[PDB]
Amino acid sequence: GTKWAVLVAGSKGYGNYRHQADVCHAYQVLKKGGLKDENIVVFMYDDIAKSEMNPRPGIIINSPKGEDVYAGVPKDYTGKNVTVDNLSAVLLGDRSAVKGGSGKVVDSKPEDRIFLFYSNHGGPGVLGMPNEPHLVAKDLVDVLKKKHAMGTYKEMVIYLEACESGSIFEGILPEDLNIYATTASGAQENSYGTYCPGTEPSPPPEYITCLGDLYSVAWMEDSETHNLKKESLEQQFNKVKKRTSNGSHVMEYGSKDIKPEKVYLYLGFDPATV
Repeated sequence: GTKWAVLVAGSKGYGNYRHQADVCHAYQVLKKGGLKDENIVVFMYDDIAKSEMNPRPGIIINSPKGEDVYAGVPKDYTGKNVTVDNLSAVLLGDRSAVKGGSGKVVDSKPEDRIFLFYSNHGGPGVLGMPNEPHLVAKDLVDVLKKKHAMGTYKEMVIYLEACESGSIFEGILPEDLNIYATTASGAQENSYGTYCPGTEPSPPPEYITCLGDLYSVAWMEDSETHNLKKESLEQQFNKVKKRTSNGSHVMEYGSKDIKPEKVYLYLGFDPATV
């Protein structure tokens, strides 16, 4: 089977640098794991690398002495094309329903695995998008229920960075869709930036905004430094939960039978981590 990923930054503006830095970094992790560009669909408003406010033009970093994570990232859905309608079409593998953007979609097969990562603002039962309208959790779950009805994936893992992010799935994500999801925070709780001015470890002084989000960099920095053939989703969740409590409470939803699976089945494996 093929590994697919959909990476979504739900916000825009330089003050939200971190959500797009998280998504660019996630792309780098998946590329090191051997996922192909044709199978990684990126949604990012794309106003950060060339931002009038960026002190390192053309570069995005997601930790204080990190490498540039912007170089190489596909521009599938950027600017006004970062929409709920396009995200739905993409997840459902329906290029005819896409309006604007590259036309890349998750035209996946029953044997394929899918990883979804979202980073931005959240509210009760709702996720931000940088264009109107926002993404209502019930509508996202309805897209996932439809994808399941279509039969076009084997298992799916969703990592979700937002305030009140548990509220995206609590009470509404069924446990029998072969979808396991974790979230940065509880249903009525805030989630946090990391690498922020004024709290060590802090970013370089040219940055007046956080470089990343704690739950997001927790899984990414863990993934790029461990052999993912040997680490399970359960071990990753435990490590991410521990790092994020610092904090907020990382929650899990859906098919908990997926937890003992090795992470490389979703994120790939980097030979350098042996």
